[PDB]
Amino acid sequence: GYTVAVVGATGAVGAQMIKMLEESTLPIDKIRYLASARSAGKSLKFKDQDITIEETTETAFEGVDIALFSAGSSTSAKYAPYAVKAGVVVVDNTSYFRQNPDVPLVVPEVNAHALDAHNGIIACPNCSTIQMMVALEPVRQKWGLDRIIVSTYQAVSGAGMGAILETQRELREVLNDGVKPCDLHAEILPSGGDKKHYPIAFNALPQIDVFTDNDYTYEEMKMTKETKKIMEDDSIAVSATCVRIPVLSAHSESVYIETKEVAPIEEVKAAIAAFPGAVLEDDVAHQIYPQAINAVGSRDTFVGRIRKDLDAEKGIHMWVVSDNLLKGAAWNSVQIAETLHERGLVRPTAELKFELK
Amino acid sequence: GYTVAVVGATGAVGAQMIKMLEESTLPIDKIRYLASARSAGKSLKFKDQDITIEETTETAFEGVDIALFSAGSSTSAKYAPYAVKAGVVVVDNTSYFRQNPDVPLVVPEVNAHALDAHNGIIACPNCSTIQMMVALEPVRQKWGLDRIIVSTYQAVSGAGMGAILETQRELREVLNDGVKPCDLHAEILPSGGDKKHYPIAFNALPQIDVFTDNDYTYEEMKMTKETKKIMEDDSIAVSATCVRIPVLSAHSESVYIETKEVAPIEEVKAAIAAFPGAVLEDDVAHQIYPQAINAVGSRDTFVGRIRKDLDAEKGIHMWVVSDNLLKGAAWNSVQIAETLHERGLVRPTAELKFELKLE
Ligand SMILES: NC(=O)c1ccc[n+]([C@@H]2O[C@H](COP(=O)([O-])OP(=O)(O)OC[C@H]3O[C@@H](n4cnc5c(N)ncnc54)[C@H](OP(=O)(O)O)[C@@H]3O)[C@@H](O)[C@H]2O)c1
Ligand SMILES: NC(=O)c1ccc[n+]([C@@H]2O[C@H](COP(=O)([O-])OP(=O)(O)OC[C@H]3O[C@@H](n4cnc5c(N)ncnc54)[C@H](OP(=O)(O)O)[C@@H]3O)[C@@H](O)[C@H]2O)c1
Ligand SMILES: O=C(O)CCCc1cccc(C(=O)O)c1C(=O)O
Ligand SMILES: O=C(O)CCCc1cccc(C(=O)O)c1C(=O)O
Ligand code: NA
Ligand code: NA
Repeated sequence: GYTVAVVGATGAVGAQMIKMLEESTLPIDKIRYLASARSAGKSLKFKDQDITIEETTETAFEGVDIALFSAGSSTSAKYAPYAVKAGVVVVDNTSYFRQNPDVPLVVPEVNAHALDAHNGIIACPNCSTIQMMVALEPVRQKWGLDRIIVSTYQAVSGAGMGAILETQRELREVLNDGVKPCDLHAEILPSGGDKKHYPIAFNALPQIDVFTDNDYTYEEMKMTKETKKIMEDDSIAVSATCVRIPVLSAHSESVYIETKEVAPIEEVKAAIAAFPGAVLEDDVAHQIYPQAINAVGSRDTFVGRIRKDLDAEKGIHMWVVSDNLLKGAAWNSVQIAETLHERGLVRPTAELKFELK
Repeated sequence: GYTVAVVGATGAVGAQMIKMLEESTLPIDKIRYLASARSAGKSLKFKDQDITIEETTETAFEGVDIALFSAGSSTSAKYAPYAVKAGVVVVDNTSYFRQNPDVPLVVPEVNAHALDAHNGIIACPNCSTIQMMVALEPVRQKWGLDRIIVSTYQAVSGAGMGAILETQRELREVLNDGVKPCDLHAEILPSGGDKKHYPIAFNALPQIDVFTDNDYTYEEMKMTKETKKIMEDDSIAVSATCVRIPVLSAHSESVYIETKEVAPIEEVKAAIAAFPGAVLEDDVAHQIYPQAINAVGSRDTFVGRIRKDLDAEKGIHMWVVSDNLLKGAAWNSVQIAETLHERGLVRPTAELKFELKLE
């Protein structure tokens, strides 16, 4: 069996990493929980076992077979390369290594083949991107993809435990104390690292992550660049608008595509239904469509509102929802680890391709 | 001055119609508040005056110059024609008359010209459509519009007072009592008239109004059909996805357009800023963009996140926000009434062009 380390075990994603590992088939002989110095020494459960949280350091990965990193880009940048040096296979939830050509960027249902040539780090994509890939890959396979326009409806847990608590506090101030939403004080959303913070309570914030030089945010650009890498097609046109709404868990997306060939809607629905990881929830006669509150806790990605554009021959609209902490993060990561296991890819990497920092 | 009736004075739009009329320049000599049998006999303020609410009837409109209808499509269907027969000019907030070729469908900044040939009923468009037209008309004027793709983020007050109360109740049960969102009981949303109801708390519901036979909802098709009528151009391709989110007031929209000619983004920003009713809130260096919570209470429509598409030469994305009860409803209606006054258009229509529904 394996020694598995969870780096960032105490955070929003870390908690779901724990749950997904507890529910995994992976043969785990030893579990280790790693975090920052301030969590080191506390106890956290794995099933019935009490695990003592350890501080994350350059020398903490000896004996580890698989390390699941969800502690922030800076933590991955600093320590993942030392984990690889120590013989670990790293599955990284952060954005840091995603565009490195030596790093596979994987959604197992779409591009598991990219795992075979790994150099010790496999990157989990952005949550918003992952669910969109699960919905669209079965369409791309049969009729191609020319372009995507997506507008997202993103849950606050994507921004971490602090953002969840900020959202809850803000809502209670409005509902219980009668504070006007525009008068609330915020410290985290829309982006912890950016200069100004705004209320999310009763709001829709069109900013996720920080702005890039082209006036799209880094979240929007991740959707663009990660799609192209995952689907191995730089020709796919992708533009995104990423919006935070007052939902704690599960991202929803209004997705428009144009296919390369006309894709009859009944066949599109069937192709999505048949695709592993995708569940068709589409029966408008009974008001059946994907819903954030229904997706919470499920590893599947739910797709509905599927319909032809009113004018564009090859245009199709749909609604895609998944739990952003599960398929969008912890489940995608555990599924990668399970796929590595299946393929006999859990083993030390001989060549070090990642500079030690 | 005028005798003005507000039909549906007691609901979510009605409260804002009252506020907008209190703050209006319209010379009002008399106010009457009309609603259903349920509210008849109750009292409601106009400024410092107590106004007794009346049941809406066939015979309620004698002496009325202007009637603002916001009581539901059936109520407009039943009583607006009798108002017109009585000599009233009706401003109707409902969908009922919007696609009637005898009825102007007006956003005053865009197509006030359509008011001149009115036949006693002027229709206010759907709230989601109105704010989109305010944002896009200045772009259309300079560079044309070939298509629109819109995904909306709609506040619950668009579904009425009941939906507001339902949303607050649900949120309190979750936040204060620890109820799981999927265990919530809903009675109204997504659509009061439809068969099944779902929680909105911590949810996003991709259904506004009921489904039509092409699998778009009526809300989505309204954005399509109303845009084409308001802009007087059937060739504009419009497809919409309309979604309810946990916001009480102000609708937000992610709007994609393709223009006919390449529209430089800095010029687009300037054209929108310069257009009456539109305010540019677009300074990403200081994280300035429209926000529902800032839009509440303002008659203006706020536009930002303006940027070219990453691939389509003539593609532009933006973010549009307005208070759905103000520019989306009560303010657009009062602004129509003020525009009718400016143009000498508040007077009886001699020829009745609308079916009377009460034999
Ligand atoms: N805000 C604080 O002052 C504070 C205090 C204690 C803990 N934290 C951690 O950070 C989060 C605070 O809210 P959040 O929204 O930021 O959490 P979050 O994004 O949901 O989770 C961040 C996770 O990354 C870990 N992490 C952060 N820096 C690290 C480092 N240098 N080395 C190894 N692991 C690291 C955290 O462990 P740690 O828990 O050890 O940080 C935590 O498990 C907590 O979940 C908690 O995990 C923060
Ligand atoms: N332009 C837009 O986008 C827009 C936006 C929102 C609403 N609207 C229109 O306005 C309507 C009402 O919206 P709301 O949000 O104010 O709804 P609401 O909060 O539910 O209020 C409904 C109003 O309609 C009145 N009413 C109901 N049945 C009636 C009847 N048989 N006769 C006379 N009055 C009656 C109610 O009176 P009681 O209190 O006596 O029941 C109340 O004043 C909607 O159905 C829609 O057509 C348009
Ligand atoms: O808004 C959301 O739904 C969450 C986005 C996830 C996220 C949050 C902070 C930092 C990073 C990052 O590693 O850059 C990432 C990421 O791209 O995975
Ligand atoms: O819910 C929203 O945010 C927008 C829908 C407003 C609305 C609600 C019920 C009935 C009608 C209607 O008159 O059909 C209308 C309308 O189109 O004005
Ligand atoms: Na302006
Ligand atoms: Na005049």
